Amino acid sequence: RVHYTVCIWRNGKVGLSGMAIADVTLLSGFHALRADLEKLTSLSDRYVSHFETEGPHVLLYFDSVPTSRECVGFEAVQEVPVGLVQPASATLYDYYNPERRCSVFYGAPSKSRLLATLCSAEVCQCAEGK
Amino acid sequence: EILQEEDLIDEDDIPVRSFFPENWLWRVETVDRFQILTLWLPDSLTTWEIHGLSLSKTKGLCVATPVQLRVFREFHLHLRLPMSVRRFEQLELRPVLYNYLDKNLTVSVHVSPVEGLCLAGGGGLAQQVLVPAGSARPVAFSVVPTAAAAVSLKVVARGSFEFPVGDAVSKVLQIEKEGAIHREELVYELNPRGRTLEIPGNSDPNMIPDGDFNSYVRVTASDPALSPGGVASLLRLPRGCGEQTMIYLAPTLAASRYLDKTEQWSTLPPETKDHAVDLIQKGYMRIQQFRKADGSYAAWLSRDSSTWLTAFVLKVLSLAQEQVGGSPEKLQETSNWLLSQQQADGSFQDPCPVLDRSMQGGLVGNDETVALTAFVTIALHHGLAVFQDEGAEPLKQRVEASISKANSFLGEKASAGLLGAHAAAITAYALSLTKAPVDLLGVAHNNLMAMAQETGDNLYWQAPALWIETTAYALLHLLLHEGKAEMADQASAWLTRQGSFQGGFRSTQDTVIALDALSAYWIASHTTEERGLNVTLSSTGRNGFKSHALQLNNLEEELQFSLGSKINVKVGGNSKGTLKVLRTYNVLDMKNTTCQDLQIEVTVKGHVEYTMEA
Amino acid sequence: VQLVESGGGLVQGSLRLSCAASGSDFSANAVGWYRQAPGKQRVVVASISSTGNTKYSNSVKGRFTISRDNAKNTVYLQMNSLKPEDTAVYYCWLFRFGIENYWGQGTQVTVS
Amino acid sequence: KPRLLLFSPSVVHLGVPLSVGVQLQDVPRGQVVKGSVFLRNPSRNNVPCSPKVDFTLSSERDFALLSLQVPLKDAKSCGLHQLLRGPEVQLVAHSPWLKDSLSRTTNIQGINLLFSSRRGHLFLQTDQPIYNPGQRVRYRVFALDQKMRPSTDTITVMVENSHGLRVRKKEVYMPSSIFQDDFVIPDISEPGTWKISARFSDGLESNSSTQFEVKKYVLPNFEVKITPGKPYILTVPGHLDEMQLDIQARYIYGKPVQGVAYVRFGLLDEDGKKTFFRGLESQTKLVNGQSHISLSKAEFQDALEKLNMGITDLQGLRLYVAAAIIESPGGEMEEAELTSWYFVSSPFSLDLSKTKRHLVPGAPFLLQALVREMSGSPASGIPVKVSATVSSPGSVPEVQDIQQNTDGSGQVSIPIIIPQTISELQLSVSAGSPHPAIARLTVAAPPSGGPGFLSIERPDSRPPRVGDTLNLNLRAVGSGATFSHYYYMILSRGQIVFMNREPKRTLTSVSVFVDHHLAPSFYFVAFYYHGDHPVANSLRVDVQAGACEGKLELSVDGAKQYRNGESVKLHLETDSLALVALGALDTALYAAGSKSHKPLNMGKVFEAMNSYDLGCGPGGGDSALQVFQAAGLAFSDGDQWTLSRKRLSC
Ligand SMILES: *[C@@H]1O[C@H](CO)[C@@H](O)[C@H](O)[C@H]1NC(C)=O
Ligand SMILES: *[C@@H]1O[C@H](CO)[C@@H](O)[C@H](O)[C@H]1NC(C)=O
Ligand SMILES: *[C@@H]1O[C@H](CO)[C@@H](O)[C@H](O)[C@H]1NC(C)=O
Ligand SMILES: *[C@@H]1O[C@H](CO)[C@@H](O)[C@H](O)[C@H]1NC(C)=O
Repeated sequence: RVHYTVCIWRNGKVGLSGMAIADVTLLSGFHALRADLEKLTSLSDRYVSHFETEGPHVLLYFDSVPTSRECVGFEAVQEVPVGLVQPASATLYDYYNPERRCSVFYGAPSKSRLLATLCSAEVCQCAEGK
Repeated sequence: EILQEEDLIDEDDIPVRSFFPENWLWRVETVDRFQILTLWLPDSLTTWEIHGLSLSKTKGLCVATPVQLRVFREFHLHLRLPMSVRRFEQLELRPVLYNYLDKNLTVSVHVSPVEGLCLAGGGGLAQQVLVPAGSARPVAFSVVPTAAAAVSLKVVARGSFEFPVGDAVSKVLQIEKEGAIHREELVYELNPRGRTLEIPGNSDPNMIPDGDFNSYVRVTASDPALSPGGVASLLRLPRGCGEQTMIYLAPTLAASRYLDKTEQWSTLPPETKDHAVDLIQKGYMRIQQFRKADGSYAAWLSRDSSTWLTAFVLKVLSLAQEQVGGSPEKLQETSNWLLSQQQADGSFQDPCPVLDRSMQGGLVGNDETVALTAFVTIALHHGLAVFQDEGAEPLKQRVEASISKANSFLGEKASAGLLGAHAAAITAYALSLTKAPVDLLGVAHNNLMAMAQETGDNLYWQAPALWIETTAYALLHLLLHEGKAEMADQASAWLTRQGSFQGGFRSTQDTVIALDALSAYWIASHTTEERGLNVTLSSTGRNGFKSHALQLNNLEEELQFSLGSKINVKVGGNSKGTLKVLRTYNVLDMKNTTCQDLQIEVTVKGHVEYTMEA
Repeated sequence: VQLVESGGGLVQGSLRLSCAASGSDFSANAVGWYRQAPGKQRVVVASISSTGNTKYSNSVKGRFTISRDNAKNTVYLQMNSLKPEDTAVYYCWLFRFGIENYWGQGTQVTVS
Repeated sequence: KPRLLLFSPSVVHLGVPLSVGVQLQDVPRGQVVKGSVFLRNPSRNNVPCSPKVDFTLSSERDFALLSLQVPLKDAKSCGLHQLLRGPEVQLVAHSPWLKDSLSRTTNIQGINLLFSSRRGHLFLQTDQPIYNPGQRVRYRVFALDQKMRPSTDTITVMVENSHGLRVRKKEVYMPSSIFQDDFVIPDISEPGTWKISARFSDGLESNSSTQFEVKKYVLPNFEVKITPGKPYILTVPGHLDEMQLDIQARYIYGKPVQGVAYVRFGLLDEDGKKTFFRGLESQTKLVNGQSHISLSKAEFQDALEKLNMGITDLQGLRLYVAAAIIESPGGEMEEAELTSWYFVSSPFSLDLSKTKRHLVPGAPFLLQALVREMSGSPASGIPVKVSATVSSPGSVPEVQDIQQNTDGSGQVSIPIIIPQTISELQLSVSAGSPHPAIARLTVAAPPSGGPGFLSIERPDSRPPRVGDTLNLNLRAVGSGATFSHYYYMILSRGQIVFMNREPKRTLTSVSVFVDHHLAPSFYFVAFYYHGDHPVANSLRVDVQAGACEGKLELSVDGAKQYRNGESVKLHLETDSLALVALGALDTALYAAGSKSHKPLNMGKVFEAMNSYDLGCGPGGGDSALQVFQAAGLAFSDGDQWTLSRKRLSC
């Protein structure tokens, strides 16, 4: 049992003129609990008008994305232990122009958002090991 | 919530799907009314659309109905790589497992530890996944491409022994060179002064030294009559005396040749063309039997010869010689006879004037000697072509000597000034046609310009027979004198207007000359050159010296050229176009990795189980 | 493809318990055996990969060996030190192309 | 007063034989006429442009169809390429009989013809419909002569850049009739549409092209298609049909996608500017790859009121529908667009492109109309009403109303009766019940006082299949029976492929066998002479699909759902020795962003063969010359000829 918190905001004033379709991807081996996800759409001030989750994938449709940091969270469940540690991904699209994506990498609570890579000016090497 | 301690099918056992052609069965083969050819289906799960064309010598083309071949695997692994990946940047792979079987599968997905890629665990760490029947389960894999050119990463998904199903996919991700892509468009111009130009070699600092350097050249070429009814009506069968026959034959020959050069024979029925030819043949014989012993061509055999009509007939017959199988030696004799009549100073006598002066055009008047001298030279020059290349050598040289003497004499008369418009017009045409000396030609040209007239747009020199004929002679002179420049176009326009009136070209001297001028003008305007613009580029690069060419005789052309330093250009040809060389190279470009307009932030809080940890 | 197996019978023990495959490119495809004890579901007992890398179920790992030979297109599951809970009906498992699974009639073995 | 009559298609293609027809008229029955026909350009002193061919037609067999060869070398020698004022060549008939017996001004009689170097058929095939920069392009071109048999002439293939800039040119002489070549798109090429053009070397305007698109794409995994309930939406006042559409997403291999479909609506004007709706977005899960999405009338008009567009303003606007299906838990998305869905005031759309103009008094004017459903296949069982109003000069305009239903192929043949001496005709045809799709036209009667007319009547009025024999009824109208025969000829692909005569009788029926030479259509020009003037009336006859005679039948071992790497057995069945040119294409490419243009098939092949047809219109003509012109013929009977065509197209 884990708690998620996905948040959305925009600079605005150009480029979007629309809503968003969150595409947060859960950590490997998870699946968002249906009950906690449904109650988001039942509130009078529901943040997300429509949702759909299957397995590690959650599709949240945000009717309005403001310049403030308004956001919602849900809960997930564990069905199989995560074999290896890595940062998952979350994507936010534009309803009227899904090309305007926004990819962000989020890690586990005690992990980092990026793989350990010691990079110099011209070349880089990674220290993924024990 | 349990693991598997190596109770999964062997990694090497499962076949690997690596051949993914978007188009495979490309071949042309012969069939003897029946053939079966075995095929090896590529390792891609789609619906192939097999189609064919039959090209047989007897039957012909016969397209065939496509055969919708469908290849599909119950449990497979779909790895969709991104179009572009930048090195040393976090990359997210999501190979989804599609389980279309009627069973639940627990499978282990791991990326083989290909060198040049840094996996999350640094190697082949398994990620157990439960795929329920008829469902897809993504298995995210975060990798950072540290390689230089490309890496072949294979994702292996080996299932459990409860139902031993597995599949592996091998793909190569193309890691583009560090730095963005830049375009340097260097526009230019081309012309026949300002011929050679050199494009400076690139010296930008942002260019990455080790990388690609592609240059492309893009050259663009950038390219920018009288009624057939009246002229056709001029075709009349000659009849009458030796003079009246030429009244009806000279217009007939001019009208036939005008349409021949103007290519207006299509408008009229084909019967008319041969009718015109037959009339010319009849007229040629009709006047040929009026010839005296020495090629005099007098109105009557008893009456004395007239040099005017002999020159007129020689001009007419010489032009008609092309389409009529005439006898050149008779014309040679006539030219010899004309040379006899020349006076001491280069003029011509015409001892016996023609019976009717109405056909003389603008000749009757105060000045006649200069008109005849120029008129005969025009006729004499036209007789040069009929002279046979073999034999009769002395006769020609005598002609060039006399015509030069006439050309010289015309020079003093024209230079003396106070010559009439008709005399000046013929003199200018005579000198220009016969290649008179430049100084005499130059003065004659500008003298005629002085007598020129301009009353409005497309007006120059209804109208009297003299004005119409004089304008025609001037137009012929202008067209042959340094081509046409804003005056032949304007001058000839008046001639067409004057000829479009009902029963235009009242006389015959104007009719033959006017139709000669307009035909010359028409052929001059409706003509185009090659307009070639071939340019050669040469440069001394690292590889050495290289050259290229781009012929643009017709369109636009683009060409790959391997020149990495300052280049040279060699433009040629009258045509003017546009050349623009574009160079592309990788620059040192940096930007936000973060989102600029739409931003999403997600965080996770809680306890997450693990199997292998540092 | 038809799978034929035999050699199962009551024993005090070791059984050759060989299985033969009806051709169809027996080599270059994984093969193995499945244990189906009464009541519980069918489970893996031992298998041999195409390359020869053998795998055994951890429950009875290292006791009885598995041998595959291509000379006569057959497999063996030579038993040894039989345990009284080993009574089950075994099946001959073939695995070709990586997605196709086949199983034979299945011979039952008894222990004393 | 005999006549020698010269017939020939109005355009002569250099390098292919030219069909010429010579036929006598009113011969004393005791004299045989001999002569020769050849091409000559008067611009170069009547230098012949083709070898002379003699006909020697006699009175017992006057009609004589003879072919002229026009080699390229002869054209060059006679100077046809040096002309300045357009292409124009003269075809003449030389026969001493003309001058000596008929006492003509000259023993020559000819017709002015246009000429063009266009010849043969070139078909270009590319490896894939769409490419992405850096990939190798494999293209092959098939060379075919006029008769559709493989040719072995030299061709030049030039590839053009997205901007129209040539980037390749290969003059290749090819004996196999197939030329396979490839090149590599530059790695920096911007997205755009390229073009591969091929032409015969000797010919200059005999080109043929195939376009392929260059675009940066990644091969899609599944296909999404939006199918509206009806391709049309009624916008008549009061009634506005509900707008419901279905969305289907299916994996390329066949299984149904399981995701979520996000749909947005909007309006398009003629140019393409979009006016998106707000608050009308509909998102729904795909159940078995299906999602029935509809707009209630109440909310649609509310959006219109919000945009203040108004119902009346929906003249020719298109209702945009864009989906952004996202398969879950896959994560990828594909999008479909539905630009082609209009607001219309009627479901049907009459087409009157087959009803011939130039009615002939005294015979039943045949009305042909194609009732094609708005943006869809032709429909059947749609009553169509026509009200013809014959305008008699000497009385009140009579009005005739006749009703008929569509036969079943979408075509209706309604014969109306027209009396003699009619000034003109006005008829309005409207198919629909309710909401008629009205269409009207007026056909003026021929000038009075001329020779009687010829009425070509087809009893069947259906497109015959190859191998059939359609019967045509010829009948003189309002003229004496002085003539004793009906002369007719058949034109196909701009060539007189049949010439004959039929004796006059009470019911004159001519049986025309429709073979492969007559496809996809042919004309039928028949004429009779009322003593001195000619009378003629053409008739354009279509032909059915007529599958290729080659009979190539690609086939596989049924449908066994082949796995990857399995050995399929492709069966090739052909009726003779042939060069089968195969290509297997991934249907995912069609899904990938593109115009979804059709590949090579019989639609393009038959269009290619019929591209040479010279006639225009459904036939018929005010005078004999006009009908000969319309059918694509050049005519000259000495005292009455046909003017040269102004252009290669009508
Ligand atoms: C797979 O799991 C689902 C989860 O509810 C279950 O309903 C189904 O029965 C399972 N498959 C089989 C073959 O039992
Ligand atoms: C083009 O090449 C030709 C030779 O083929 C030559 O005239 C010159 O080098 C270039 N310019 C022109 C106008 O032809
Ligand atoms: C990214 O853009 C933001 C503007 O929202 C700016 O503050 C920030 O400096 C940028 N990141 C850079 C320049 O690395
Ligand atoms: C041949 O080229 C001309 C001009 O280059 C063009 O107008 C014509 O359409 C081309 N032919 C075909 C069949 O496209």
